[PDB]
Amino acid sequence: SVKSEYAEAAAVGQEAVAVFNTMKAAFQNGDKEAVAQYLARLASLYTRHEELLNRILEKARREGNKEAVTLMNEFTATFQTGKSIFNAMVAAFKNGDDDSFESYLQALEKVTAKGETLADQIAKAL
Ligand SMILES: O=C(O)c1cc2ccccc2o1
Repeated sequence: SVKSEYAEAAAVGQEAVAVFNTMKAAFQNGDKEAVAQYLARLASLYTRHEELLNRILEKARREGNKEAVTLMNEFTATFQTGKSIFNAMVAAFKNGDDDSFESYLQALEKVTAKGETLADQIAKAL
């Protein structure tokens, strides 16, 4: 069901949370080789999460589930904010700009924490 597809998508999201926090520790410790690998892992996880979210939104639309579509449109918009900040973080790492990397890292944490009540609302709505 779309609800079980959302729980699978939520688990991929939690995997990125786990990898992100390990990456933050590696960045603080200066282990740039680890950071590079974690950033590649995160890019793959976010790409997967995005695709799963789009399929869920499209299914909710085909089902006529207006409330779930509304929430998923809001949630996918916030997802793109996080993705843009993530991409900027990756660029800051490539460029060696640790100040910008720190900035974007905190921003990605706040954007993600803000979107959590909505994430839970969607599970109930589908
Ligand atoms: O739900 C997600 O795909 C997600 C959450 C998150 C938090 C920090 C960095 C990357 C992230 O991806």
